[PDB]
Amino acid sequence: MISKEYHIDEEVGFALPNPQENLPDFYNDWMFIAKHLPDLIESGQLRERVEKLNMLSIDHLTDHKSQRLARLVLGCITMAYVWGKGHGDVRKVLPRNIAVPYCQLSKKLELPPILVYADCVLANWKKKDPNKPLTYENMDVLFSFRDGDCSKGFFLVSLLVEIAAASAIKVIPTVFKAMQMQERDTLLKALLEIASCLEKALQVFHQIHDHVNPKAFFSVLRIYLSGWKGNPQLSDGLVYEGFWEDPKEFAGGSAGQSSVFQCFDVLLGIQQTAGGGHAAQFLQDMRRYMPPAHRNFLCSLESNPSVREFVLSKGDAGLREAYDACVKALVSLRSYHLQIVTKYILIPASQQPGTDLMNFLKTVRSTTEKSLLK
Ligand SMILES: O=C(Nc1ccc(F)cc1)C1(c2ccc(-c3ccc(C4CC4)nc3)cc2)COC1
Repeated sequence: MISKEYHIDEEVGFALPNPQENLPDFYNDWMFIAKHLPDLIESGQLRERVEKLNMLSIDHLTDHKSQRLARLVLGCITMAYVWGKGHGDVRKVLPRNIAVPYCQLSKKLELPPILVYADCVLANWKKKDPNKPLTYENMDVLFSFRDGDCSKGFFLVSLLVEIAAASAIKVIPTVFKAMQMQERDTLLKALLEIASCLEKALQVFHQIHDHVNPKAFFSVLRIYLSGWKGNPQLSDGLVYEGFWEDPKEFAGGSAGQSSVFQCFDVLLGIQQTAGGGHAAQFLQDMRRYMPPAHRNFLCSLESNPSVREFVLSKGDAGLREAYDACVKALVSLRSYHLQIVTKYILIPASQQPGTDLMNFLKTVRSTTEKSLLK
């Protein structure tokens, strides 16, 4: 058993199970905007609309799911407001009527006031048919930015990979129990199962091509996911009017915000967040952009003993082969993510009349390769 305090689902892992679609009536003015962003942005009514909103309390967002749906709604509106039509005409100040509730809600959920992976992937989905299984074809996102933005493809394939890797997450207790009870055969079986789920996760990742378009992604969706930390477009950051007197920098959406993106590297003793390098700094900093229960989960993995030391100590080819099966699977995932960045960011950028992400991932991959045993 993984503790329920870590918010991990048997079926969907780190994803929020059955995310709420609708808010209470008190927040109808937020939902009218968030549900109609494609029209409200393409006609320039979005910015004016947000300015005409009253400042609403967060006291009526009672349960976790409602609070998370609101974080998604406000996060998407914040991005839509800041970036507008997404042609470099930017807002350096977020209006108090939306800033105050978003910042208060954010502090309550222990997340930064900006759209993160946990919002727009982990909570931004529904099933069409509850009886049918979790396939792309039985699924939809709750919110989008623009028509043709491929948010469905981008978020749902991302989500499907998260789900696929969650099959391994439930093996992790088996892994730690087998070490302390010195159960070689159990540990071997666990590591081969983990390798198998990450192999499946990669096959799932292939769907990205079927549902996402390079032009659309680069020109449109990338812009809406962009944040304001070390971004020339908002040099000093964003002003959360009525909450902070001074502007504040926050990072945009990133796969590094996925707890699955990190947790196996941790489990397998791949010291990604050790180094003192930019990649190690980035990964650690993104733990603050994950929900608190999830970042706690990563922390408890780190506190448990080292799987890598355990395998190394034993002089056991079979265990080393199973540990390496897992390492190989992660390498492949990194390699694949790089091909996606190449097709969807590098090449489109070149046609415009990526590099930092490439170098970031090359380092992560290289650190992974160097963790192989044989
Ligand atoms: O960028 C991505 N989604 C993304 C979504 C929302 C954002 F706000 C920002 C980004 C993509 C991606 C998806 C999964 C991984 C991934 C998941 C697990 C692992 C295992 C190895 C640990 N590896 C990779 C990497 C990227 C989708 O296509 C690119």
